[PDB]
Amino acid sequence: IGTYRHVDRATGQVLTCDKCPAGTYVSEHCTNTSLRVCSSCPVGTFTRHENGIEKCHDCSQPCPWPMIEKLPCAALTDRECTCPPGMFQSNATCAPHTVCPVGWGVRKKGTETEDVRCKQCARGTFSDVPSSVMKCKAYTDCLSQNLVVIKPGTKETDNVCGTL
Amino acid sequence: IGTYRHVDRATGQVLTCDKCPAGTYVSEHCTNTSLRVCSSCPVGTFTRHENGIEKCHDCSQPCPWPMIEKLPCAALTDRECTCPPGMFQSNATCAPHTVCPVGWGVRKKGTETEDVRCKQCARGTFSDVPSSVMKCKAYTDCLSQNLVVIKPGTKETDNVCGTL
Repeated sequence: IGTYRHVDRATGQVLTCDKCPAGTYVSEHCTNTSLRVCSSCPVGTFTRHENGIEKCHDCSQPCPWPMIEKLPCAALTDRECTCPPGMFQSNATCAPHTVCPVGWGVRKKGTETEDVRCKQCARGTFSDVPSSVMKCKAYTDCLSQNLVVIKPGTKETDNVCGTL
Repeated sequence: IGTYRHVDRATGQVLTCDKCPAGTYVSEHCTNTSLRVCSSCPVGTFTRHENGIEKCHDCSQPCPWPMIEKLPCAALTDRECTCPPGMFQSNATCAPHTVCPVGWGVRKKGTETEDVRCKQCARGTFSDVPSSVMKCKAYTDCLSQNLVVIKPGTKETDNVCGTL
């Protein structure tokens, strides 16, 4: 664990104290006859690193709705805000991901910062349900089924498999 | 930040959740539509690493007197006990460092785990005060003083400097 220099109030001695670990702050500096004492950051506050400071940092303001916390305000971390799952950040706030319609599928997964990116199902694949998550699905392989295609698929529906 | 797998109670889905940072524990696991929620370790408890666990570890028992804390019980660390400054650990407890008598000096600084190690002052050095900390001190250089030695030093006293 690292150290820091401190000027001792009563004697003017410059001491080398031990740092306090992340999550605590120095509640009493060392002196020439005693170790520094660390205390844990009070609720509302944090320190991210081993430090020599006498108060913990205040955590940021609560997340503005509909945003939620992906990290809490805890001893070691400020809160960290995010658009909840299924939404992404645009400018001010959060907006629901695009829903890829039937006949389209996700090409790029939506994130907390970017929207879903849809593409038309390519030939041989289909998507039969609106979804901001699912990808185009390959047709059932009628060949390796011992069957043949009774009815072709579309970008929206699987091909239908059978015989005669 | 790392992840862990969790079996979702209601659906049996095996999800990949985000870990909770050191100092917190997982107070709600992720599900397919919501992020895991971390809470900070309650007073008395700790976690040292980013983790997926549902309770923090209990801190060890208070330090047995005359031992004191060199780390507190805080969110990120169990308490850690030490013999206070000026004492070192031997077996059961703490014992005061050796005091090097006049005519001796510290050869090796005492620690929380080992005692001071004294040596007789070597020629040209002296120590005039009992101390578990101070080293033998070189005589005042009467030459580079423009003076001469009126009275030789001993292992206990400086040489005395003057003229005629």
